[PDB]
Amino acid sequence: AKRTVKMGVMGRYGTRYGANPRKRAKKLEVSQHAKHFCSFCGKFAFRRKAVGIWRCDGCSKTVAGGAYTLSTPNNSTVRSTVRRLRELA
Amino acid sequence: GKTVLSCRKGNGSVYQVHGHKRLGPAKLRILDYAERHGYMRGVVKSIEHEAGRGAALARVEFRHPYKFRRVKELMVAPEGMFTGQSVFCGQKAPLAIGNVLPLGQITEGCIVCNVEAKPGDRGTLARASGDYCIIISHNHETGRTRLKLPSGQKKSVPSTSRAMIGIISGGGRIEKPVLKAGNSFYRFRGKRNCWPKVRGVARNPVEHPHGGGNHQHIGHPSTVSRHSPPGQKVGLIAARRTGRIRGGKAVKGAWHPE
RNA sequence: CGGGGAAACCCAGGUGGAGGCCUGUAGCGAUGCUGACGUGCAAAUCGCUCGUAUGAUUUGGGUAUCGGAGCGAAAGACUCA
RNA sequence: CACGAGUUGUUCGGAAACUGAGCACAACGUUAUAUCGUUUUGUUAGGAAAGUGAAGGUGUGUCGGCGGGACUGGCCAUAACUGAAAAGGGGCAACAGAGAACCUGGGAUUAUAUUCCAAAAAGAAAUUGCAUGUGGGA
RNA sequence: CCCAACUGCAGACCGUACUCAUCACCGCAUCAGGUCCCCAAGCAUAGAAUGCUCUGGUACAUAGAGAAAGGUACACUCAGGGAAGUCGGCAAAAUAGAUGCGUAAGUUCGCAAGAAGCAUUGGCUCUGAGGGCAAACCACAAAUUGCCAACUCAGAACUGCUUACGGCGGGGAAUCCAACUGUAUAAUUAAAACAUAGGUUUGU
RNA sequence: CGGGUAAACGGCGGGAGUAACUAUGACUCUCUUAAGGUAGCCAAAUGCCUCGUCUUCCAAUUAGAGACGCGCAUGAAUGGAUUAAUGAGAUUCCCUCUGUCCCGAGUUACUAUCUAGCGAAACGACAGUCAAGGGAACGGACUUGAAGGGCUAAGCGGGGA
RNA sequence: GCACCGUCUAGGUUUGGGAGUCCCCUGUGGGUACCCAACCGUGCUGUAAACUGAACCAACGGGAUUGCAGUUCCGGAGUCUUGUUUCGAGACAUCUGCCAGAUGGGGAGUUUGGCUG
RNA sequence: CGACGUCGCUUUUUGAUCCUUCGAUGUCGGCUCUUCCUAACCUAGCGCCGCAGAAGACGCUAAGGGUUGGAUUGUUCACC
RNA sequence: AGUGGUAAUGCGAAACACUUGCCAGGUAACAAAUCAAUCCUCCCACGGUGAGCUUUCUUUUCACCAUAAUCCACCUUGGGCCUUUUUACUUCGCGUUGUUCGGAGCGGGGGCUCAAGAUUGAAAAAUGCAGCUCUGUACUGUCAUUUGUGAGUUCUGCGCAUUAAAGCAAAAACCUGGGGUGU
RNA sequence: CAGAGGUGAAAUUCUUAGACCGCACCAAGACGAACUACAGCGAAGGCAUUCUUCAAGGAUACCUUCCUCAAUCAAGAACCAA
RNA sequence: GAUUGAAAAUCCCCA
RNA sequence: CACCAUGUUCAA
Ligand SMILES: NC[C@@H]1O[C@H](O[C@H]2[C@@H](O)[C@H](O[C@@H]3[C@@H](O)[C@H](N)C[C@H](N)[C@H]3O[C@H]3O[C@H](CO)[C@@H](O)[C@H](O)[C@H]3N)O[C@@H]2CO)[C@H](N)[C@@H](O)[C@@H]1O
Ligand SMILES: NC[C@@H]1O[C@H](O[C@H]2[C@@H](O)[C@H](O[C@@H]3[C@@H](O)[C@H](N)C[C@H](N)[C@H]3O[C@H]3O[C@H](CO)[C@@H](O)[C@H](O)[C@H]3N)O[C@@H]2CO)[C@H](N)[C@@H](O)[C@@H]1O
Ligand SMILES: [K+]
Ligand SMILES: [K+]
Ligand SMILES: [K+]
Ligand SMILES: [K+]
Ligand SMILES: [K+]
Ligand SMILES: [K+]
Ligand SMILES: [K+]
Ligand SMILES: [K+]
Ligand SMILES: [K+]
Ligand SMILES: [Mg+2]
Ligand SMILES: [Mg+2]
Ligand SMILES: [Mg+2]
Ligand SMILES: [Mg+2]
Ligand SMILES: [Mg+2]
Ligand SMILES: [Mg+2]
Ligand SMILES: [Mg+2]
Ligand SMILES: [Mg+2]
Ligand SMILES: [Mg+2]
Ligand SMILES: [Mg+2]
Ligand SMILES: [Mg+2]
Ligand SMILES: [Mg+2]
Ligand SMILES: [Mg+2]
Ligand SMILES: [Mg+2]
Ligand SMILES: [Mg+2]
Ligand SMILES: [Mg+2]
Ligand SMILES: [Mg+2]
Ligand SMILES: [Mg+2]
Ligand SMILES: [Mg+2]
Ligand SMILES: [Mg+2]
Ligand SMILES: [Mg+2]
Ligand SMILES: [Mg+2]
Ligand SMILES: [Mg+2]
Ligand SMILES: [Mg+2]
Ligand SMILES: [Mg+2]
Ligand SMILES: [Mg+2]
Ligand SMILES: [Mg+2]
Ligand SMILES: [Mg+2]
Ligand SMILES: [Mg+2]
Ligand SMILES: [Mg+2]
Ligand SMILES: [Mg+2]
Ligand SMILES: [Mg+2]
Ligand SMILES: [Mg+2]
Ligand SMILES: [Mg+2]
Ligand SMILES: [Mg+2]
Ligand SMILES: [Mg+2]
Ligand SMILES: [Mg+2]
Ligand SMILES: [Mg+2]
Ligand SMILES: [Mg+2]
Ligand SMILES: [Mg+2]
Ligand SMILES: [Mg+2]
Ligand SMILES: [Mg+2]
Ligand SMILES: [Mg+2]
Ligand SMILES: [Mg+2]
Ligand SMILES: [Mg+2]
Ligand SMILES: [Mg+2]
Ligand SMILES: [Mg+2]
Ligand SMILES: [Mg+2]
Ligand SMILES: [Mg+2]
Ligand SMILES: [Mg+2]
Ligand SMILES: [Mg+2]
Ligand SMILES: [Mg+2]
Ligand SMILES: [Mg+2]
Ligand SMILES: [Mg+2]
Ligand SMILES: [Mg+2]
Ligand SMILES: [Mg+2]
Ligand SMILES: [Mg+2]
Ligand SMILES: [Mg+2]
Ligand SMILES: [Mg+2]
Ligand SMILES: [Mg+2]
Ligand SMILES: [Mg+2]
Ligand SMILES: [Mg+2]
Ligand SMILES: [Mg+2]
Ligand SMILES: [Mg+2]
Ligand SMILES: [Mg+2]
Ligand SMILES: [Mg+2]
Ligand SMILES: [Mg+2]
Ligand SMILES: [Mg+2]
Ligand SMILES: [Mg+2]
Ligand SMILES: [Mg+2]
Ligand SMILES: [Mg+2]
Ligand SMILES: [Mg+2]
Ligand SMILES: [Mg+2]
Ligand SMILES: [Mg+2]
Ligand SMILES: [Mg+2]
Ligand SMILES: [Mg+2]
Ligand SMILES: [Mg+2]
Ligand SMILES: [Mg+2]
Ligand SMILES: [Mg+2]
Ligand SMILES: [Mg+2]
Ligand SMILES: [Mg+2]
Ligand code: NA
Ligand code: NA
Ligand code: NA
Ligand code: NA
Ligand code: NA
Ligand code: NA
Ligand code: NA
Ligand code: NA
Ligand code: NA
Ligand code: NA
Ligand code: NA
Ligand SMILES: [Zn+2]
Repeated sequence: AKRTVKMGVMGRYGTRYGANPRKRAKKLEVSQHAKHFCSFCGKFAFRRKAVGIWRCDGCSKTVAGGAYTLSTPNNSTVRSTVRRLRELA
Repeated sequence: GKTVLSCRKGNGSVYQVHGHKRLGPAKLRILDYAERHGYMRGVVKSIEHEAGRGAALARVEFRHPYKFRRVKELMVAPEGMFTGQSVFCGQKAPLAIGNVLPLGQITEGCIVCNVEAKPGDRGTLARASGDYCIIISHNHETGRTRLKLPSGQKKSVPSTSRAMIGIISGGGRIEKPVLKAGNSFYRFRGKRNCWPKVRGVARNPVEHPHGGGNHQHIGHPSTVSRHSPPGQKVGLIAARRTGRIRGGKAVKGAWHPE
């Protein structure tokens, strides 16, 4: 059964550090501990192994990206821009 | 009086970099003949974390251009670098994330990192996690390239200076609240001895201009002159303005009309 | 693993063992008795009691920074009573 | 207190012989004066700090093969003429990090012992360095 | 010249006693202070709590005599009242383990909480439950048959208390201050002071 | 000289009149600042007057709490207000509890006490009974009186300024 | 004025010239399809989306002392140097000394009357 | 009882002074404990009254004896 | 001038030999918690020797019952891998106490290998301990001569391995290969 | 080169340190005029430059399929200008 | 009483 | 497009 109503993973902190700082940290903490899709090997097996470092448990690939998520939205924009400029040349 | 803490740190002593467990300086490969004329293709062998740095580092293995051996350079990995990726470095390298090209070969509007301020300096700009430079324009008459630095300032550099395509990995690090003094303790363990911080008003007047008084207060304006001697230059150094900024953040730093 | 629900989702039992989390040894400290002692066991100690005790934790050796200087989570604290 | 005694190692600890936080000889620079500074972010010094040597040519010895103990193509060691290749001087700093070939038994002491024990070594091993002979190859 | 299994000879230097502490070190000393590491038994018990104990160690720390007043104590008790004492509940008393039930305001929903409160606990003789092991393509009650270890929990009948080792929270209603964990005047001040995460500003 | 800047240092008014009982002053006049304290908060760890005034708490409260605000001298990162959890922090009350007290008593170990052995220090002008008087205005010495046989043990804290 | 120093090229495009498909059985193995000139280009054998191979101590060809091995050189691997290691800046300061001024409790030294119910 | 005046006493208030003490005389209050003073609150007697009685005012001799428990305040003091 | 196996990979008496010319990897070299846990410790049954107690009980109480390195030969558990079957996941299966895993190859059959043990001997009874016999010897003959689905125990399984804006030294020395030498 | 701005009229404001005005540019953020309609699309809120794209949606057409699968709705769900 | 249709209003201690 | 605020209570 559900053990917390809203705290979730932040319940390890008890009553400390404030609700809003806990909520803001929680979103990034869930992301950094979650499994992310690997474009190689097509599995949901990317886990962080240091800030900015992600290794896939499936294909053992290591990728540098994102402090708390596998890929940042800025990187996605940059990827499309580089591809578009490469075609333009 | 006694020496202020900010002056004492200049002596080095116990305030120097905690360099043990660091992998070494991160740089582009040497701008040799192969880079200036053709290209050098390497392979990313590992993505590694260094204490005191948010950005991930990439170990890239190259063949030695003149000898039968390998080189194994160490660079700041852009976001998206992966083990086994082929890295192209040189004049003829294609425009792709992770490749190193001369700035004059890169199209305007592209996003770059590990930018050489001087040709051959092996990367000095846009290195911290999540940072990048934007190529504004090229000027072939003078052979210069205009860039937008992460701080917002615009800087012109020679077009032979190299840059890496992409943004520095590990972005968004400062978005998570620390929540604990202990986490800051671990954060600064790998950097240097600069934490925790004692306010100047909490010290005694013998060791700080803001010290003393029967109330905790600075009894003089905290904006100090640019020409103030060390020990007196504390507070807001040469502040053009103070107070809460409203209606737009201006670009900081020195003013360069060029 | 069950129970609801058209859906979104919700409810219940277990497993699991998180925390500058709590009780409490060693350890590291030092609240009160304004207790003992106060030509003392002792130029700061003793007793009961007390803080904390997985962490910004405690500790050995080595090494680095001093004399208008060193060092200081800041008491003008500490730098061989 | 007086007198006389006791501490036994190829393997235990250190050193020979590793790097670490670091130290600072040389070198260079500075200072009226070195009793000052730089000296590991791969690393001294405007900086010629390698005396080490791959393939070869020349003699000795150890060999395999052919032809008629020796004679020539071929192997390996031994001394000498060159000359590939090696960028970044010499050291210190750990008796709790790295490294390290030995174990029990004992009637063997008044005191030392994985340190002493002698031919039934109480004994059983491990590990170095040079040698001989045997055997297998050159 | 290179190897294998032997074999022959030779394996240098320094340290090595003793101590490591309520007597061998420091504190003027054989000073109730301070001082790093390893090995760590039995019973009770949650146990490196605390009490007692085999092995090892020890009776060494001036003693003898011995109910004066007054003292100190890691010693107690006190009828009736119950903070009237006192600046002040200082000191002391009190609470006490485990198990079941039950638990308010407030709240950042995590807590507050062991909130508060109520009940049970011994001994003895039984009962039930929680297992292991071994065995003769369909389906086959090995859905039973033997043997056996180490413990825990629950439920009964009978029979007790003088409420009886040690060890072990008193609780509640509010105000002020600091968010919190921490740090800190070695030798009169531990706090509301410092730090902290968070917020803002400056230089580049 | 001319601009900018307060999450730089900091600062953030006075007098007079006025509503069909009275009072009060939404309102008006006037002097003046760089701006004249806004949101809040309070006899607050900040209020001189002050033990302010009301309510509550008690048989009784210069204390506590809740209100009021003419605030000597509250007030917004010199941060204002609020705040669950936390605290060897400061404060008030209640239940429980008690030798804190009414009001003292009894018991124990170790002392003190006596002995054997051992054996100091502080201190030490000289000394050491009082009353009054004068006196450097508070005598153990002096004046005049009153006491005073000598030597010892355990206590004690009036004096020996 | 003329001549000398003063020399070559990957690749791209178009102008002239000469001159040598075969074995084994549809399939397999081996091999031939060139040279020079002109213009552009400038030192140029590899990549134009990226997921981890290997590359050294010369093969070979010429000139002298059929094929083969020796001793030499020369190519393979262009040549040259009014010289700068390369790049950036550049006769200013990002430089060196001196003179001069402003600022300057960051710091030093010193002072901070007297009479007085 | 006592205006306008006037004459004194006391050292349980403050002040004035600076004689003693700065090679130091421990500085508030309370607790505890003893003693002294009388300008007498109670207690023993006695006058006087706008003293009927009762309850009281004033005065005399007399300090032998007695003179409390609490709330608030560190308080002396104050108040209940 | 190595060699066998479809493969995982095997084979050592000295041509499977030399490699500091050179190159590339590996060892040295680091890491939580949970759960299993080694050597050893403790406690139970089991049987011997001696000792304690025995008015009365106690088939009892206590002590002891030990096997060092170095070697030889070669059932259990856990991991990695190979081959085979893959019609293995259509309103699935394997597995942990535990947060998993699989056409990028799960499960089943048969194998290869690694890490911990177990066992077999050599060492090694000739040692050690206790008891006991006989004859003045620190004499001398001789007898004793293991079970636990119990409780602890960090050796180990154990890492690309912990909270992490913390991601956890280096080198000597050594090992293997790629090339080449042998040719 | 001497004013500009603004208004009912003015002033706050800018300006010989060159404002306003003129030309061609550069930067940045919004917006998509005229065409724009008693016109279109969308469940409502809403939606207007071009090009390239990704899923939809209504209407029409049919001698396709199918066979009552529907209407409206407490609870519940999603969207919703400023 | 003035005015009004009737009223309002208006006028006649130490430490 | 400067600036136009107010009208006591019932009842004709
Ligand atoms: N919104 C801000 C404006 O300023 C006003 O401010 C008002 C008050 O805040 C202020 O008055 C002062 C004030 O200066 C000062 N800081 C505090 C003082 N207590 C106030 O006093 C006022 O407030 C109290 C409380 O009601 C009253 O009892 C008192 O009578 C009144 N004078 O001045 C104004 C008095 O009328 C109002 N806050 C508000 O009506 C107005 O809109
Ligand atoms: N050369 C002497 C050294 O200068 C150093 O300090 C010097 C520097 O900090 C500083 O140099 C600054 C420089 O920072 C800044 N980036 C540029 C500036 N031009 C320099 O200035 C200096 O150099 C120029 C040379 O053109 C001189 O004209 C000038 O006087 C001098 N102050 O000026 C100081 C005086 O030269 C050392 N701190 C000092 O101890 C030592 O004396
Ligand atoms: K500190
Ligand atoms: K007693
Ligand atoms: K809530
Ligand atoms: K502090
Ligand atoms: K104020
Ligand atoms: K706490
Ligand atoms: K006399
Ligand atoms: K000067
Ligand atoms: K100054
Ligand atoms: Mg440093
Ligand atoms: Mg601070
Ligand atoms: Mg201070
Ligand atoms: Mg100062
Ligand atoms: Mg100050
Ligand atoms: Mg402050
Ligand atoms: Mg302040
Ligand atoms: Mg804790
Ligand atoms: Mg605790
Ligand atoms: Mg200590
Ligand atoms: Mg005391
Ligand atoms: Mg005492
Ligand atoms: Mg004493
Ligand atoms: Mg101070
Ligand atoms: Mg002696
Ligand atoms: Mg070092
Ligand atoms: Mg350095
Ligand atoms: Mg150098
Ligand atoms: Mg050394
Ligand atoms: Mg060691
Ligand atoms: Mg050794
Ligand atoms: Mg032994
Ligand atoms: Mg023996
Ligand atoms: Mg000994
Ligand atoms: Mg010894
Ligand atoms: Mg010894
Ligand atoms: Mg010891
Ligand atoms: Mg001692
Ligand atoms: Mg000494
Ligand atoms: Mg038990
Ligand atoms: Mg204990
Ligand atoms: Mg115990
Ligand atoms: Mg002793
Ligand atoms: Mg003693
Ligand atoms: Mg009682
Ligand atoms: Mg009571
Ligand atoms: Mg009380
Ligand atoms: Mg009281
Ligand atoms: Mg009282
Ligand atoms: Mg009081
Ligand atoms: Mg207490
Ligand atoms: Mg509730
Ligand atoms: Mg605090
Ligand atoms: Mg607060
Ligand atoms: Mg804590
Ligand atoms: Mg604390
Ligand atoms: Mg102190
Ligand atoms: Mg303190
Ligand atoms: Mg203290
Ligand atoms: Mg009026
Ligand atoms: Mg105004
Ligand atoms: Mg107030
Ligand atoms: Mg107050
Ligand atoms: Mg009270
Ligand atoms: Mg109040
Ligand atoms: Mg402000
Ligand atoms: Mg303030
Ligand atoms: Mg506290
Ligand atoms: Mg004297
Ligand atoms: Mg006298
Ligand atoms: Mg005297
Ligand atoms: Mg006295
Ligand atoms: Mg140059
Ligand atoms: Mg000064
Ligand atoms: Mg004077
Ligand atoms: Mg009079
Ligand atoms: Mg005087
Ligand atoms: Mg004095
Ligand atoms: Mg004196
Ligand atoms: Mg005295
Ligand atoms: Mg009288
Ligand atoms: Mg009397
Ligand atoms: Mg009397
Ligand atoms: Mg490892
Ligand atoms: Mg290590
Ligand atoms: Mg399947
Ligand atoms: Mg573990
Ligand atoms: Mg348009
Ligand atoms: Mg419907
Ligand atoms: Mg909006
Ligand atoms: Mg009208
Ligand atoms: Na001030
Ligand atoms: Na200790
Ligand atoms: Na110095
Ligand atoms: Na001697
Ligand atoms: Na020996
Ligand atoms: Na007032
Ligand atoms: Na006198
Ligand atoms: Na005086
Ligand atoms: Na009387
Ligand atoms: Na299989
Ligand atoms: Na102009
Ligand atoms: Zn993957």
